[PDB]
Amino acid sequence: SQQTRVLQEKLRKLKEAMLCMVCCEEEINSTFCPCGHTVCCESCAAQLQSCPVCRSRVEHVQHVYLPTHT
Amino acid sequence: SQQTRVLQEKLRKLKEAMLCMVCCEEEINSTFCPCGHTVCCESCAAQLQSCPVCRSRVEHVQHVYLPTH
Ligand SMILES: CC(=O)Nc1ccc(Nc2ccccc2)cc1
Ligand SMILES: [Zn+2]
Ligand SMILES: [Zn+2]
Ligand SMILES: [Zn+2]
Ligand SMILES: [Zn+2]
Repeated sequence: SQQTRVLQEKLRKLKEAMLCMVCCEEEINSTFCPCGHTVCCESCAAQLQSCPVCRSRVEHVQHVYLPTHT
Repeated sequence: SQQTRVLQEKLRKLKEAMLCMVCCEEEINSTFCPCGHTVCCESCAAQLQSCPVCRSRVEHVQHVYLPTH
């Protein structure tokens, strides 16, 4: 039904929000510290000097294990 | 249809996986450092000396800003 199409769209949007903001291909699994923005996969987070969201200096990257990881 | 029920269940499970594993009421927004397990809201994470997933000592809690929030 049309309700099935609405639910498919909600699911797709939630899944796309879990993907890296730089490569759009890999799941987010890394946090820029100390700001806390968690928006990249490990590879894209590795060479950024400043956070791509808030411009704060990246002192280090913390790996995150999330229950939504697939 | 039956597919509407199946999709409602998938959405419910994905939403529940984003909720705190301790209180089941608030969104996950905190990481136990250094282990990296990110399974609690800030209120439950503040009260745990050891990670509830791996039992490693919590040196500190890092707040996480996620796009799904
Ligand atoms: C099997 C056992 O004794 N404990 C155990 C170990 C790893 C996970 N993995 C995991 C948890 C939360 C978030 C992302 C991954 C869950 C439970
Ligand atoms: Zn990436
Ligand atoms: Zn930031
Ligand atoms: Zn909680
Ligand atoms: Zn842990």
